[PDB]
Amino acid sequence: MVLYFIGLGLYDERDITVKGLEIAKKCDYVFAEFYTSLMAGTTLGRIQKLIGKHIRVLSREDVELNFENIVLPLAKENDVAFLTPGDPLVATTHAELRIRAKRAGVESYVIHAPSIYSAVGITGLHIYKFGKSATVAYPEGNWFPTSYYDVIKENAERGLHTLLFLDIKAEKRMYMTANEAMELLLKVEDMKKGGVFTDDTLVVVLARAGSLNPTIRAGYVKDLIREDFGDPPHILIVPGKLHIVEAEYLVEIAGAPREILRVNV
Amino acid sequence: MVLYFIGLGLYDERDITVKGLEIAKKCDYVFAEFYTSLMAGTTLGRIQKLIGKHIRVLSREDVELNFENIVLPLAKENDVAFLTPGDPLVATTHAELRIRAKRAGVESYVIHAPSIYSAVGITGLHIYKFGKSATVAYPEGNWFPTSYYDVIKENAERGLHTLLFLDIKAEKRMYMTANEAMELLLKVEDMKKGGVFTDDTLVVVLARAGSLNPTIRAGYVKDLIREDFGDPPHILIVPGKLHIVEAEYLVEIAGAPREILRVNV
Ligand SMILES: Nc1ncnc2c1ncn2[C@@H]1O[C@H](CSCC[C@H](N)C(=O)O)[C@@H](O)[C@H]1O
Repeated sequence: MVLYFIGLGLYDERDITVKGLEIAKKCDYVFAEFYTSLMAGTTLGRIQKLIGKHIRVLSREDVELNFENIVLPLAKENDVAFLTPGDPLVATTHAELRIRAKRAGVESYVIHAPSIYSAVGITGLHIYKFGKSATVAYPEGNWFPTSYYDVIKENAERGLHTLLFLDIKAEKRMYMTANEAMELLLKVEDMKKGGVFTDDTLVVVLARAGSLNPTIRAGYVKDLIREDFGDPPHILIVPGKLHIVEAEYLVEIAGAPREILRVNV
Repeated sequence: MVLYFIGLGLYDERDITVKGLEIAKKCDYVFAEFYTSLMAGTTLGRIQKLIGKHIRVLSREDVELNFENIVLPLAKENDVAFLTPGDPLVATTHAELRIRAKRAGVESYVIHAPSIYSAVGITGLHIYKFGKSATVAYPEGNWFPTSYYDVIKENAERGLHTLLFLDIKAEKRMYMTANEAMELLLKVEDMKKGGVFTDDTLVVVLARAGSLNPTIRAGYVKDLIREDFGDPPHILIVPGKLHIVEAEYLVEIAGAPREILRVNV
């Protein structure tokens, strides 16, 4: 007689918290969605094995349109869990699902898990210096999203870093790479011409955070735009003005050009 | 030859990930630091019991001054773990420790865990709308730091939310409460008169994130400044203009007054 929103973490089934695992193991029914993000290091089977329960996977439509018809009814007389990649309430609209739970008379609890939003700390960039975030969405038809460009501009002007979540089309198995994101940004630049994103812009790419050997790379767009960062998921970051210690880390750990060590105070 | 940076998560001994626990159990030596923050819902003893390894606690000086003399030597010929509250490398000073490892010829890997930086998603506020973050420091003597006030001003005027980490005297285990933080901000306002923080400002308090029963409250300073939010730790957020969905969550889940639907959206 309760609904748990449990995050599964960044990369594989072991990124779930012990708390989340112990609770999931005792739930009567377990649901999950895998369209908000990509866990490149595991499979449904491995997750099912770990929690020792059958997992019913829901599609975006099942959730957004029928969460209260598929999940909530069972949570009224059973302990139910709803699993999601990363943290269930980060860069998703799942928070609203707690309201549906309330109105249906179902108490809900949230169990957090490692999120890419904080995992970016592994790039060596100070977390507090990250400003507003944005998502680079695939253009479709005659529609070419550009809001993310303005976010970079606004943050950069304040000396803040910009985290760019990359698009995902789970049902089509399409995961935007940092390369594709850079290509899109260069096109927006040509259009708006704000000097925000060019071949000389310093960027940082983090691929498969959560794995033991994620790809962490820093350098100029002109040099990284055609580099292989390995399998998805990928995230792209456009740093603002760097502290010397941030630059040192990018050079030593992310292989950035040693010239960035010479910051322009 | 290997050093593992392992996050302990948000609140108690079960907030570590399954991955972190299993790796920690297999390490020859386990170190930990509790100066960047504390784990309020557990004890060193309960953490040791779960990991089944003796844990050597390091002070800020041990790490900042002697990390390469205390931890790295053992990591040269053994598998060593370095536990930290939250997500490793969110704390600004942690990143450079990976450079020390490199310099010492020691491999290092990061095992993530939930961080309050991403856990604030439980407030219903969209993660992408959070801007620069800041820490409210206790004033003392003739020193009255106020940079955090400016951070709120710059975020808010851009329509962004501001995450305020509250001061903590780790060694002394003393936590700044959201109440104390509100009183401080009102004092700074009286001095700067920027119209940034007043009795009419809408704030959100998140207490004991990670716990199954965190306190999540939203309302105007005039009404929350003397409210009891429960045991530490406390986090204070000053949201910017709200999306209606954010507001409805604050009302339905955080007990915010209906007034926010018309005044703060
Ligand atoms: N392990 C990982 N490595 C790199 N990027 C990741 C990632 N996990 C998620 N992302 C990024 O974030 C996007 C999903 S947004 C959903 C995020 C999730 N709730 C969380 O807490 O992490 C992906 O398309 C990708 O750009």
